[PDB]
Amino acid sequence: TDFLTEAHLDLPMEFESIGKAGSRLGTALAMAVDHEINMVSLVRNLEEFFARESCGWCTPCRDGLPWSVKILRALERGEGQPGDIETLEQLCRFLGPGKTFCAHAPGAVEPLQSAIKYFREEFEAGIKQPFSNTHLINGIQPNLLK
Amino acid sequence: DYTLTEIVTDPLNVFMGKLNDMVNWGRKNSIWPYNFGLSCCYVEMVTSFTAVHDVARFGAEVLRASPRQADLMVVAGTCFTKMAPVIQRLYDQMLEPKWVISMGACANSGGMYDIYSVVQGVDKFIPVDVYIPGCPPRPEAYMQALMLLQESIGKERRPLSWVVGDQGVYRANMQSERERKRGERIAVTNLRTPDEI
Ligand SMILES: CCCCCCCCCCC1=C(C)C(=O)C(OC)=C(OC)C1=O
Ligand code: SF4
Ligand code: SF4
Repeated sequence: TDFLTEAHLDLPMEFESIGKAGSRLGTALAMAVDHEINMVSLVRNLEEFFARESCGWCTPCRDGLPWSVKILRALERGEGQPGDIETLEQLCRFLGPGKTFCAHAPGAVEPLQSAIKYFREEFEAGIKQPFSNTHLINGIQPNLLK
Repeated sequence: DYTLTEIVTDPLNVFMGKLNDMVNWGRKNSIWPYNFGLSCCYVEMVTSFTAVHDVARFGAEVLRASPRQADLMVVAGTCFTKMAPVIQRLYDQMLEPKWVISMGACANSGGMYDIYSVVQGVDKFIPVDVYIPGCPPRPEAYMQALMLLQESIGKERRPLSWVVGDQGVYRANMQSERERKRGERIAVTNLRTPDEI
């Protein structure tokens, strides 16, 4: 289920009330996160669970939850690179209902998109390195894309 | 190891050998190419004829418009089907001794033009003495072919007179340049990287 802030604490625990807030009522067993917990680490643990509990049937969950896991691991260690949060948002919008075979992957990406929506400064603080996908090959001039 | 026109040995008194060596020296040091323009390879040939390369230094700048006065036919260009009888007639109009250099992939084999209107190499209908790969060969490749032809001319046996002696032409079977340069070509390890100038 999606994370909610303290402003949403004055909301009735009904399906339709939490639905319009941008979350799900779910099992109605709420879990509270204090200020001491880094949200990047918490969502990394959540995504590690959701990526190791994939059944491997369908491509977006099976091959996109580990990509988000590795991105969140890089953000945890400060090794994030530009385009990582954009990749997380693309994963969130491309693992929704209908895109994947079952509902495990939308429920996987709901806390990720909620944490990006409400706590983007914690995710932006993990990007410290410039983007580097290629290493220089001697004798070959690279295509310096702008 | 020669070729008589059959694989025979070297036919070469000692005064006749000196006379043959003098004749071969005069023939290889004075080679008159025929002015024949087929395609782009002719442009690189005449580039070799100009001041920045100076093919005149080898005595091979007298470019004749008449096949009678020319000794060397450089087929430098594509051998088109309409141009092939012209090439054969111009080769037939030449006089002994005559030598042929195929310049470029078109004259060697047809090159990239394996097409309905191209004869696949000039060795299909005239005998070639020296082949040059390239499309086009650079001018110094034409110079190197001229030195290859000179080395081939210097070790061939031809009759001194048409009334005395054997009238057959004995052309030497040279070692291939590939086998000769295989020692120095395989030993190459590192070349300059292409990103520099
Ligand atoms: C019967 C008339 C004979 C005229 C003189 C012919 C022999 C000299 C050719 C000179 C020459 C010309 C014109 C020439 O155009 C040329 O460039 C391809 C040369 O090579 C560098 C030449 O050597
Ligand atoms: S979304 Fe569901 S069906 Fe697809 S691989 Fe994940 S657990 Fe399996
Ligand atoms: S070998 Fe290449 S450069 Fe020479 S005549 Fe043919 S197309 Fe032109």
